[PDB]
Amino acid sequence: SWLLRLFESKLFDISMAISYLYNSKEPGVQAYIGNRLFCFRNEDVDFYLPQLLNMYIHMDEDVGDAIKPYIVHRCRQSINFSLQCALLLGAYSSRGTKLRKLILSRLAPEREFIKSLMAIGKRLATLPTKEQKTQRLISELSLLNHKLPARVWLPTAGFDHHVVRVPHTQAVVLNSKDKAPYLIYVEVLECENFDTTSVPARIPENPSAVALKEPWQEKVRRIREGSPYGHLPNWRLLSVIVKCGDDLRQELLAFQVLKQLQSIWEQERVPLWIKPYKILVISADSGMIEPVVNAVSIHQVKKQSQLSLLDYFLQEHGSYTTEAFLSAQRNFVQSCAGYCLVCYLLQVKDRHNGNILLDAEGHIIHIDFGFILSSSSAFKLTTEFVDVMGGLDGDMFNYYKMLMLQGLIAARKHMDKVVQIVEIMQQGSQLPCFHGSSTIRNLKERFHMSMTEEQLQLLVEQMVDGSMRS
Amino acid sequence: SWLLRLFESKLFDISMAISYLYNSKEPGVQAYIGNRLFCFRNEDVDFYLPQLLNMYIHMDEDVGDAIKPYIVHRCRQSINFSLQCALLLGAYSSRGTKLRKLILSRLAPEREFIKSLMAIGKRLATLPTKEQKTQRLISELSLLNHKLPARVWLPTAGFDHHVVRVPHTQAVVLNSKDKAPYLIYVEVLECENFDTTSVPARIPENPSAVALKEPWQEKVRRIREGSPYGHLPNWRLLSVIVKCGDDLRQELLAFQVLKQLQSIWEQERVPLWIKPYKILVISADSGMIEPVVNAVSIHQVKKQSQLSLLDYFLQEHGSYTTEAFLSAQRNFVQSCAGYCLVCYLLQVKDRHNGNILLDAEGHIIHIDFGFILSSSSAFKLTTEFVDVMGGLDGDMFNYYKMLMLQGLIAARKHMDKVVQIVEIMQQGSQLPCFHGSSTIRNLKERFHMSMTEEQLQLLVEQMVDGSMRS
Amino acid sequence: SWLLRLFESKLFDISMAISYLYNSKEPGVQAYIGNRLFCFRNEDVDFYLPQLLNMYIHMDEDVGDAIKPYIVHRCRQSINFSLQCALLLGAYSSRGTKLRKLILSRLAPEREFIKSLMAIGKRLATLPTKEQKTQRLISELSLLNHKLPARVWLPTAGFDHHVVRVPHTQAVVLNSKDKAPYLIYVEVLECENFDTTSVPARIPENPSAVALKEPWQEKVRRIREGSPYGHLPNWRLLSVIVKCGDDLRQELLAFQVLKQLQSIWEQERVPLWIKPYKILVISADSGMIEPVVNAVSIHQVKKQSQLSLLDYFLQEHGSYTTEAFLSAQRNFVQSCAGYCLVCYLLQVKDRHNGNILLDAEGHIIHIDFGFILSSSSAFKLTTEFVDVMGGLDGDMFNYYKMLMLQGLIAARKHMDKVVQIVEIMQQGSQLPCFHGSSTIRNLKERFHMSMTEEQLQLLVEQMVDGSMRS
Amino acid sequence: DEYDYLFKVVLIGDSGVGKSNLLSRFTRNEFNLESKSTIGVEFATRSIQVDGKTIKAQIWDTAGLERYRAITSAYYRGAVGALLVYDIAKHLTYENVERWLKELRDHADSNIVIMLVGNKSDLRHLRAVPTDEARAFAEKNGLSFIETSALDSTNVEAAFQTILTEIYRIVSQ
Amino acid sequence: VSRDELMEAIQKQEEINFRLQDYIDRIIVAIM
Amino acid sequence: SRDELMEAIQKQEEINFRLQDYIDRIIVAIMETNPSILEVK
Amino acid sequence: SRDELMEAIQKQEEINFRLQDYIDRIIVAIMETNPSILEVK
Amino acid sequence: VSRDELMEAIQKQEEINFRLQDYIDRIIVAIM
Ligand SMILES: Nc1nc2c(ncn2[C@@H]2O[C@H](COP(=O)(O)OP(=O)(O)OP(O)(O)=S)[C@@H](O)[C@H]2O)c(=O)[nH]1
Ligand SMILES: CC(=O)/N=c1/[nH]c(C)c(-c2ccc(Cl)c(S(=O)(=O)NCCO)c2)s1
Ligand SMILES: CC(=O)/N=c1/[nH]c(C)c(-c2ccc(Cl)c(S(=O)(=O)NCCO)c2)s1
Ligand SMILES: CC(=O)/N=c1/[nH]c(C)c(-c2ccc(Cl)c(S(=O)(=O)NCCO)c2)s1
Repeated sequence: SWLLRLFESKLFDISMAISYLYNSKEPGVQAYIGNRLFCFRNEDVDFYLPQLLNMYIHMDEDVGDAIKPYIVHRCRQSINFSLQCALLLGAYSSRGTKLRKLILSRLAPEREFIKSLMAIGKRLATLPTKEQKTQRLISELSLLNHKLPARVWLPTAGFDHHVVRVPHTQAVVLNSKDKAPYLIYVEVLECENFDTTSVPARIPENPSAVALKEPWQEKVRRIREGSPYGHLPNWRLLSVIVKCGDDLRQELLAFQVLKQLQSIWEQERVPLWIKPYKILVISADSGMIEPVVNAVSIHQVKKQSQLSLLDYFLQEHGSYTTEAFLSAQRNFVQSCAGYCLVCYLLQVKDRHNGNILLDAEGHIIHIDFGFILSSSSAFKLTTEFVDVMGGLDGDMFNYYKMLMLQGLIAARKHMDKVVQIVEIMQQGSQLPCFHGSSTIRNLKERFHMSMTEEQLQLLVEQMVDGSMRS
Repeated sequence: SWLLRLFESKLFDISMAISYLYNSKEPGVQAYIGNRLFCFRNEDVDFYLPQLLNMYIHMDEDVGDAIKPYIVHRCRQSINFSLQCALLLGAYSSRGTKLRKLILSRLAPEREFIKSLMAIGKRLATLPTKEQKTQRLISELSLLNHKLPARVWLPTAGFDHHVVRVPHTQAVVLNSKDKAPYLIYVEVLECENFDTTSVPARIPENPSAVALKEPWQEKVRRIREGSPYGHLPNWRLLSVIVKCGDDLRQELLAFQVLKQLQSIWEQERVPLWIKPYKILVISADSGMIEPVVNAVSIHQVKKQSQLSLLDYFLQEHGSYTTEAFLSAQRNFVQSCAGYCLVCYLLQVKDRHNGNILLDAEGHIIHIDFGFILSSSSAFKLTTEFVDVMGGLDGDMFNYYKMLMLQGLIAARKHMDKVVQIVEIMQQGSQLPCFHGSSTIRNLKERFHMSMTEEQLQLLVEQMVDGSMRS
Repeated sequence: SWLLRLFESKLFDISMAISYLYNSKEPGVQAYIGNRLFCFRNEDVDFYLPQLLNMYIHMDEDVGDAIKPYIVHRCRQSINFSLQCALLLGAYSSRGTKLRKLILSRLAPEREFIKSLMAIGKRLATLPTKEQKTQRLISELSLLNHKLPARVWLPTAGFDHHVVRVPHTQAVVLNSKDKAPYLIYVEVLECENFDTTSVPARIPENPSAVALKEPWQEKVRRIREGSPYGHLPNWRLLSVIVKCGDDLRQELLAFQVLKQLQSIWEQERVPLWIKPYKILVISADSGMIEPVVNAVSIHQVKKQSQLSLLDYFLQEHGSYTTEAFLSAQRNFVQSCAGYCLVCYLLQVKDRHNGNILLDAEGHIIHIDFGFILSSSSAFKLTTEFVDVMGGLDGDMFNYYKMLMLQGLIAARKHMDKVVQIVEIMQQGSQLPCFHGSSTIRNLKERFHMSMTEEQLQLLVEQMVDGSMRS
Repeated sequence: DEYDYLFKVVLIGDSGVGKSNLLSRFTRNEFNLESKSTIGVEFATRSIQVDGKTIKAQIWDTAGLERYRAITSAYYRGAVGALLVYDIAKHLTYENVERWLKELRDHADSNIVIMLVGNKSDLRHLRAVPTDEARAFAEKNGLSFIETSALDSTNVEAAFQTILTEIYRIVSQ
Repeated sequence: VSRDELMEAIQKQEEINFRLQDYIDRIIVAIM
Repeated sequence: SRDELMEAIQKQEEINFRLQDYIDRIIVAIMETNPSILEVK
Repeated sequence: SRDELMEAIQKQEEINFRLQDYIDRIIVAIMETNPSILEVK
Repeated sequence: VSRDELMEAIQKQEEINFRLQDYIDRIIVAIM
């Protein structure tokens, strides 16, 4: 009864549940945990839905059958939940098929809303320039307002809601590529519960149309004021990037890892900073991303400003003796240390200033997580970055190294939670990041679990000095 | 194209087909042979139905799926065929289930006819004596005539037919055991084709009832003359033992082996004699046997006669200077040599005079094939048998040894055909005869494929001398 | 005690011994047989020395250690035996080494005699033409007479002997190739036992020197008459081809197979004809071959005669109504059927008239057994061959097919003995003929053990008709 | 000697349908039941005449296995023709032809000649795709259609000869 | 699973390895 | 010992999968430079 | 060599299966004579 | 099946063998 003692203790959290579900080959354990899933908070389990569903698909029938009833139970009480299940099941098989059809057995408004959004993006392939694309996008988006409001929502939203309106004039396409992604803004009315309310009534509509580079809150103002629905307290504005021809499953995996490391760093008390950005997988081909607002690429910050990074900091925040600057510097240093650790641990490659965003407060944010782990340049610390930190002898730079060590010390103590996420996703995966046989082995080595702190200090120094050589 | 050359040659027979089906792991081969089954004569394939169906059940899906369409094709053109499939599928699984139900998707008359026969046998368990049992059997059988004639038949029959009448007064139970088998006689009207004809009309009926020990043809006379239908040229009489609580799968396997050795001995030109008796498996628990008529156990021949075996020969055929005797002696010698070989090759155990029948012409017939191969006394040549042969210096006895050698020489040349039968049946078998790990290896060694004839002569001598020691 | 019964019976022959030695994993069996080797005739065991030694090298220590003492025992009573052991052990490893050195722990005269012969052959590489080579060979061979007679012999000889003299003027080199083989004739004095006799005395020596195309017995006359030692009754003449840079292990394997098939065909009573030619492996690089005398290649028979094969037969034997011709035709037919079978069973490739010899009596002999079995054209029956047979409607041609069938029927009955030879040699072999994974499986299929005679007749027809298409 | 044209053609389909044997049949008139998985890509060539012009065909046997589908798509580049093959006796293989055509409207010229091929016509009794249903689907999607047996050699030459001919008069102007 | 199925799994894996090695050696010889 | 047997088997397939990838990377380079090399004669 | 490794493994499980049967045959005899022996205390 | 599944099948068979040997030794000690 020593094992059952554990499972009945407070120790028992969704993580432990999933670990034993994954590792125990005892069918009685599997079934016991399958039953205890019901006992957890929805929010906590939600985070691991991809794992559960991956296991269902690629593992023993025993394992699948233990998980199913809980999933069915969730699916019955939330169509949002049903949707994500259906989307994920489909995406993670190219066993799955029979259940997807059973969940989809209603959701047509949403599925057709998404199909249309997908369809739009695919058409833009014939227009070779950004500007031409944006024009067709803007025109074609306007047609979708003709079907709103309806029983439709954005799964990437923090809350329950109904979508009412698309400010098409504000939408923009991001590059000149063959299957270019495009960004849109969407208007919604908040709910307390979606499943039991409304579908609110259409308001037929009638400057707010003009689009230019401005902060997020100034853009909310402009769109709100022009909007039929903008007066309501119920009203909120969302944003998504739509990727019609790009796989997002790596991107989803990265999200979970970032989110876990974030919680790890909050729980221990290391003030590193990172930004997980929400992912919605729609097919093996397609999905969406919630972008960070008030942020633009380092590369284009230097092409529109024509300045050095520091000079831009100084222009946009003030002299280094001002609060605004010292706070931004700190956010820079804390976001850099964070993302260094992530890049090292995940072996993030293809790192350049097109893939690094800078936000309004001075945090950086890395973004293109193609090329990670086993997949076949690395994280770099250019002297332009070191300059913003105040230089090699700077206090804040010493502190950057201090943070790196601290955050590594923290990670090591919660290693299992991180590895779990990746190890379960690898299961029936054909993804480039798992091309190796030793993906997980290499990942564990990178935690250096044998080391003393003094040893880690040295590793941090090596890492930093490595980041500067080029 | 050298393999395909073979398969398109005349060489290609059902055996070779099955061999390659069993051994090749190439799906293209499996499929090619699956297609070529259609090309063979029904009769030839029929003989191997248990193998095919065993493979279907216990082998790769690939293998099953190659066989199925042919089986379906046969099942559609003969309900007899369908029946045996359904019966065997059920018996060889305790995959199979889904197809059985699809074949059974009509046959109710036959299935209920058999269920009732089975049910009868199970009731006799409460009656502790032969005579009491026979009385209940006779009464209970009479009730079945109330359902005849119908769409019902005896699969053990050489021909197509309809069952019309059961001469219940003639039926008898065989022993005092808990799940005793019982013998019945059945009246039928021959068909040219069952599937497309009749169900003939009832004839309500009206000495023929009395039962005593008499030859088969004298018993046909008596029953025929008493029967409503007996006048017809269309009319024939059959017989089956019904085993309600005994497994017959070993018995079925033995049958095939006997039948193969018989053909081998006909094809080479060795005049050994044996009698395969037909088997119908109905469940893992139950089945039927076609008995040899004008034959009774050696043991009871000695208890009702009170004579020595030879003395019985002399009484029943004549003095050893008569034809009838010399012919019977020859049948004795030829049937003994045959059955010795079978007992040795199959390692037949539990050999006593309760398990050996003697027929009207002087052939012996061994019968209880529980305890064969790996299953955990052997074939014996008592001096009473040697006496009937005319003694150790007899010509006919020398000839007995001559036959044994000749029949062994023959067997060796066709070894593959024999081994094939057993080896395929072993597949997902839980039967006592396959308890070992080296059943097939031991079987092959017993052919002594390395030996020269002179070596086999010596082995025969050892064998014989072994059979006399006790 | 049933197994031990077998081993103590007359059945027990070297073959069976080796089979069980190879197959049983029971150490008590291995040891029992290791002991019983001593019990066999030397001659019978000799034939399998390569197998034993291969097993010793590549198998379980258990197996090696069971064999060793017998080998040691033989090695002590015959230096010839020791030699072959030492040579084979070395050749079959590129475990072995420790024992080779222990056997070589005397034999220097022979080893140096062979080293010199080898050394000679290697020097000829620098002379680009046959004639130049032959001239250097003849000169360099003369020097070796300066070291004769000695404790030296030709292991390829049918008997015990001492080598006395080399008629160097008669030696010839066979081709213009880089590592050309060369043929020599050698003079010897027969012994009753080598190990305990002589080394006879030198006779210093003094037309017999001239070399031309003549029969073997006319060449023995010429050399004998010129020889110091030629007067003696003790005197005999041998011949060997010396291959300094060619591997002979395939060639040795082929020899055994041929020799076995020959005995098989003698034992059954099929008058097929073939000629195994003796092989001596000296290293993995080098060895010797006993050539067939009074025989020359088909190809050169047609280039020196300028005739058709038949026309040559008619010139050299007489009209087809003469005895000499009818006898030669028969030898042709019997040697063809033989070699066809061998080519098919061994999958002999690279078949052309440079690889087929014709002897003085009309037998053909195939020779270059590179490219056999799994190794990556086949045996051909040209109409020129069919003509010599008297044509498609000829009696002798029908009889050729009759022989093929008969010899195949015979082979099938002794299959194990053939397969054993090959299967054991494959063990730690890196030879091109074992490149496949299914060498032995393919070999077994080629015996067609399932077939009836009528089936084999058809296979023979297919084979023949295949041999004619080209 | 000299050809007037060199046509690059690819063979695609589910693994096991008979691509390598269609090719071995067509180029050296050989077939085999025992089969050796096509790893990545295999190359074979043969010349024919259509309308008086010697055309050399270059055939690329791509492999149906997914393991290799990242590097096969590299070869879709500028191929003038694609033989899309399915097994007549295995229905699933007909079902996947839809994903196999999308595979061309992502990694290959959007103006390529396609023939649908039902292989293994010799397996009459195991047929899982009726000739009529397939030919219906064929021209509903603007594809040419034929049934072959690499094994007995039915239609193999014809199949190639059709698609090469079809190609030879798309190219002009 | 049965020993027959285990043996069959191992034989199939070996056949593939040996095939693949030969496929590779045939590519390498061409490059040579 | 089974742990050692399992480790031997895992190691053998890791090597095989690596070697197949090593090979495909070589083959793609030939395919993009001199595909004539790859002709089946 | 992998064939020799496979043969070693097949031999080890043959022995184990034999030994289990040897044991079950002993156990059945106890079960039919003196099952008290088999008490869980 | 994957090598991980094969390894897991073999580990499971050994665990049973080792258990069964101990079950037996516990019976034998009682008889002793
Ligand atoms: N009956 C029949 N069998 C065929 C035919 N074509 C191929 N096969 C068989 O199908 C099997 C697989 O064929 P194969 O040549 O591997 O096709 P493939 O598409 O190249 O398979 P892969 O290379 O992607 S592994 C082989 O056993 C082959 O003999 C046909 O027309 N008729
Ligand atoms: C202004 C702005 O860039 N907002 C964004 N916020 C986020 C999370 C953005 C983002 C994040 C990840 C990715 Cl993968 C993309 S992307 O549109 O698909 N860029 C591809 C190569 O850049 C965009 S973009
Ligand atoms: C008169 C007579 O005995 N006819 C028979 N013919 C045959 C084949 C008989 C037979 C054959 C096999 C078996 Cl297994 C049986 S049996 O009824 O089941 N006997 C069990 C132990 O004898 C009976 S009995
Ligand atoms: C006159 C004559 O040719 N006598 C010979 N007898 C024999 C057995 C010869 C022979 C047999 C086999 C081989 Cl392998 C050779 S050989 O010298 O090595 N020829 C190589 C290609 O022919 C020669 S040659």
